[PDB]
Amino acid sequence: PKKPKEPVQVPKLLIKGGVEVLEVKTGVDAITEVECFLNPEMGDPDENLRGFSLKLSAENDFSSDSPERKMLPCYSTARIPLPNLNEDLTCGNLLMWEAVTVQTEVIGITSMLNLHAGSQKVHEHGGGKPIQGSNFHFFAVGGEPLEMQGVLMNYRSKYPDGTITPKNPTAQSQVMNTDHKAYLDKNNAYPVECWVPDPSRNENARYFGTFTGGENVPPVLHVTNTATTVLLDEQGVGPLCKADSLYVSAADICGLFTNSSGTQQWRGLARYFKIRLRKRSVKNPYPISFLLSDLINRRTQRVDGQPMYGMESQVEEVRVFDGTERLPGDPDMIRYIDKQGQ
Amino acid sequence: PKKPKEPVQVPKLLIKGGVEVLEVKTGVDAITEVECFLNPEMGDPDENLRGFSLKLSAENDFSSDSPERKMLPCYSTARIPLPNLNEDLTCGNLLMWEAVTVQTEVIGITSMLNLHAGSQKVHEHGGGKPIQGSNFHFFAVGGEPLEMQGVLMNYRSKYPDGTITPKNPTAQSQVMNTDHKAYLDKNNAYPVECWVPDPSRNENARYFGTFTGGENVPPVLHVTNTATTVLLDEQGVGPLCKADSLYVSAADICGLFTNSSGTQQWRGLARYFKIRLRKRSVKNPYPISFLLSDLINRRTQRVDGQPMYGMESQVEEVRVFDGTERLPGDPDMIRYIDKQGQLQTKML
Amino acid sequence: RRTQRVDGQPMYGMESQVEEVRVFDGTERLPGDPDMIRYIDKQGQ
Repeated sequence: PKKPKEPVQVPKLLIKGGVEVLEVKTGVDAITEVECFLNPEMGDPDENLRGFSLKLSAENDFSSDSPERKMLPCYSTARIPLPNLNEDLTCGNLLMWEAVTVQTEVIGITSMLNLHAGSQKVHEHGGGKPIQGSNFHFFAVGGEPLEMQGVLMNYRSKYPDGTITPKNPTAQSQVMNTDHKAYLDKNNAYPVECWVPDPSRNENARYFGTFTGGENVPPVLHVTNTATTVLLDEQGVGPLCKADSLYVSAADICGLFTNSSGTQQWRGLARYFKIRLRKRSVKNPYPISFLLSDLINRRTQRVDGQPMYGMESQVEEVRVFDGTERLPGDPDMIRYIDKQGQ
Repeated sequence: PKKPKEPVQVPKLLIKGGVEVLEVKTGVDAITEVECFLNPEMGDPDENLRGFSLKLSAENDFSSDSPERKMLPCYSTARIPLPNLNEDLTCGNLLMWEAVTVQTEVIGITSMLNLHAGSQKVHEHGGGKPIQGSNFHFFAVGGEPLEMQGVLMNYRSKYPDGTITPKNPTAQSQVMNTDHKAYLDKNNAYPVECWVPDPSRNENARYFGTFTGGENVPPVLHVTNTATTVLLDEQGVGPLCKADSLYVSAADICGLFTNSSGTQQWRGLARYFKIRLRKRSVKNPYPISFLLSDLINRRTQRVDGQPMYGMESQVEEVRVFDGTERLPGDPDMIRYIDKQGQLQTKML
Repeated sequence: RRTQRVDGQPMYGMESQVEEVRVFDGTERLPGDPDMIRYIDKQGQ
């Protein structure tokens, strides 16, 4: 027998629970943990094919694809409004969220070890067969609504609409045509195979996913409940719920569910999030001025002038100037040589 | 809470946006984020086999091989012109770019989840057989318009060259051939299977690729966007695009789309790259003379007549006089310099 | 001049399969913005 010690001063965590916790404002950056989930979006056909796409075709052809929503998982979003960190200020170092850790996960395996209600039979005397046939687990969350870049190949493909697919087909669309740039601002809109990050246009989202080819791929899961993911970086900063409104993203192709005739349809599933949060300081740059200017713009119309900047030029001129030069030899200097022989 | 907490004395972006930025004035470290990307070169049959190759042969022979371009990816390359730090620069310290981070990524798969559209019905009431196979995603980044090194089997082949293959067709061309040394200095021309690093020379390029042989071989990604790879080393360097022009280099075989006919043909896809650049300062490393020789003589004529030059010499002797000294009693010596000291040899 | 020369892809100007440069140097006491703004043609439209 030996002696007993401590407990500690505890950053309170009276606050507790689900969605309720949002409700207020609290003592400095205290910090909080959040349990939610967002469900799947397979573009599904059913409520039996809940967490599943519709069974699939094998072929069609380039020229000939146009599905319907039902085999078309689109991203699972929800935009999550968090209460403030920001409300009667002007200026100063203001606060955005930097939410510190999350574990979130595509949730729901154990039942799919059933192949004895059938699945599709493996063969032999052998029972059903699982689900599997490539899988993607991915998510990205960002404090921004997500700039996508749609990618098709086969721009002689077709598909519907709210199945917001990469928009504007070209040969180039097959290796993306500049367009197809989108914004995640609709729970399940962008069928996942159609949209791709306009990623470096999404700094303030962090994505990770692996799409996991082969052609049946045995999956593996790891419920070692301890990985912690910190929502930071090299500076130790994550995405910012700048807008304390959150664009949450994932795709988690659980695999292909082998509907009984080898009809396969995806199983994709719901995601969970357990979100460890903190109140973070930035520096207002949002002040009055910006409003003022804001103001004027509404206050205006929008006249159809004529266009002379960017791609519409008839303005010919951007140069900086600069304070009293001495007397260089010349002021025209090639800062990239242009080799063509050289 | 919200709060005027000391809000990080973060760096200073000044502007960003593409190409326009280059033109800029000077600001020491200076450093930059390149969000580029390259489209693939597959032998790209067309606008649909735009980013994909032509299909391929199946049981053959060296002998039974003439290539033609379409199936032939060659590596994708570029001179990216890079700013000149040195336009004015006149100091005895020299600035150069030294190359700091890339997080690049082969980009935009998502259509390729078609088990549909001609994806050879594997069977069942399940789907197709889409793409896949081996994949090689690779890139090399050079500072240089690099040393390639050609690799051929099959010098019973009948190869193209727009898809500039290596030349030379010894047995030894089938193993190393020290002559199939080349140099990538060409968009879609080194067909990939044909060419290999002359890595003995590749020292001022960094490449990373992992060629991933195998029948269908799965693509397992990662889509992080949250940790670069850094282009430094012991001496903190990557390629040296000494070249303020950029040698860009790549191959990204996604695998092969398998048509319903098993028309299999490589599929390649574009890579995005995200580069971090700084200004590194050096010494002089090379002298005036070595330079001078140029201007001068270059904006000039040649003089050579009866032959002297070389060795064809109505030239006569090259020796060393010099000094005035007592009397070595061999003085019609043969006076040398072993090189480091004086060799003094004769027959007398 | 002395250099050898090549063909590749056009990564600049119009013909750029590059996308972007993001100028750094200096510092600053961390604003709010996780981007840049300037004109109300940046910010506005």
